[PDB]
Amino acid sequence: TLIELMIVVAIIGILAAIAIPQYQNYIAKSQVSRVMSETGSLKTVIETCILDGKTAANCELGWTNSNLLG
Amino acid sequence: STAAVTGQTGLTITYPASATESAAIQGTFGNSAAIKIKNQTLTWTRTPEGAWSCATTVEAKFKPAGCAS
Repeated sequence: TLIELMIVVAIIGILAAIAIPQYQNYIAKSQVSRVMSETGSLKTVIETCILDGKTAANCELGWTNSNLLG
Repeated sequence: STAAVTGQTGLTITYPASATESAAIQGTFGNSAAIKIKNQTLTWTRTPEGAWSCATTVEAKFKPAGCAS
């Protein structure tokens, strides 16, 4: 039954040689999208400051730290 | 306050000393005004015959229909 074991080895080699579809393109994109949201949430603050005439020091940001520095 | 001196720096009154000159009420934006219109001015002018009119140096799109002159 050596041929059966060699077929098993061939199947194992075939399965191990699967092509990874470059997942880096996904994760990073999602991360960027998340930043595109968070910084966007600051817009409604800044405009309300600018249309009010307040200075940079007087403009209060409701910002909380994000695990992504962006 | 008074016509000669007012309690606000951004409001000025040009009072006529005779019947041969007009009267003016000038107001310059600031403080809580928008940054875009921070230093613009809006004035009401009264002719010696008693006719009132409004004018402003702000951009046209910000002008109301009553002061679009």
